[PDB]
Amino acid sequence: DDDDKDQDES
Amino acid sequence: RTKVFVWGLNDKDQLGGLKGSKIKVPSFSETLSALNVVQVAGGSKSLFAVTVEGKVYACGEATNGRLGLGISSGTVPIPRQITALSSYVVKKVAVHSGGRHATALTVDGKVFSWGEGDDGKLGHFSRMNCDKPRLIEALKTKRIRDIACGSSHSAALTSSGELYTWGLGEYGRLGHGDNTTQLKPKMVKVLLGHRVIQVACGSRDAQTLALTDEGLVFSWGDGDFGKLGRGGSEGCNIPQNIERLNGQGVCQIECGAQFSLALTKSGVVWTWGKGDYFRLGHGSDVHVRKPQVVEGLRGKKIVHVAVGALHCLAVTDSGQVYAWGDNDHGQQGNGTTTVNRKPTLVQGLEGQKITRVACGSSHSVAWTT
Repeated sequence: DDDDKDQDES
Repeated sequence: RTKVFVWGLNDKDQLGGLKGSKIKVPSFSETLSALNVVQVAGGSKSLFAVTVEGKVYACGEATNGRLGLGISSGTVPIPRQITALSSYVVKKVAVHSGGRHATALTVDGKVFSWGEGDDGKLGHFSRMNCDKPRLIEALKTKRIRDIACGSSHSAALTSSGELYTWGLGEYGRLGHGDNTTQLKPKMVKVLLGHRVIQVACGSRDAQTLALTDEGLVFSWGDGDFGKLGRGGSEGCNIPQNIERLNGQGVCQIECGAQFSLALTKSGVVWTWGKGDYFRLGHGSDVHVRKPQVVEGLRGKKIVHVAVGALHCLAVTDSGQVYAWGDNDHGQQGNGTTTVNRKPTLVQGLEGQKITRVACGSSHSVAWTT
């Protein structure tokens, strides 16, 4: 996984 | 009246008042359009707005004090004024797309910082967080004309063209000839004799870029993926000239996550660095270790650019917005979550003469003037 990708926490 | 449009990730309400978590089409922001903004800036799941009045508004994730609103744990779903700055006229907020601290520059040259304090990047001689903006005392006798923040370090430049950096020293990003962390602003002595007019700072194992009034671009810091633009992957802790860009008339420099971007006065965009997820705009996801023109914008005069973590926005002189890169959260504005491998026209903005763009970590902004 790319360390600079946000996860969608919704 | 300035109309503001937002899209991308909105899980912490970083878009300032929209329903849904993945806004895939630029959407009119009623809250931000009402402020009369001169600048919108995006951080890690955060949005800041500087108004013509000189006030600053913030929304999004509040963790680590990154919004400067005197809190450090929840979200701020509607843009709220940073009332700690209400006695000042702010001209600009600096924040990295992957950052949790920011700085604000007033019209009279004062610099304030807030947010995560780790590695000294706030500049107050400590590693302490600041939940509210605090004046950087070390710069008080200096007339700052510009500011930039990375994820782990910060920078400021004087009207005379001196560059100061502070924060995490690791991998040479501060440019002082060693890897030592600096808890207070420190002048970059190597660049004395050049008038530095712009600086950009990266994230994680980060690079730094600087621009002189002769159009020279310098880079230093971490070398991974070629984001220093001199080939290969070797880092350095001393500013070095990116020879490829000499004579090109570069007028704007930016650092995304592990990559670098320049815009020229003639409207040409150059990118280099880590290629994963198509953040560079060249149509493939390979790394690019020396600056390369974004061919997909050839013949379109670009007048402003912005970078997020893994995406870029570029505005033409006719007010059209192009995006490229990752799209897990809709931040390309193409109505889907499909990556844009090459620059692609953003939907929903026709008849809106966009003059400026901004990005945060996974979100996007366009506004008119």
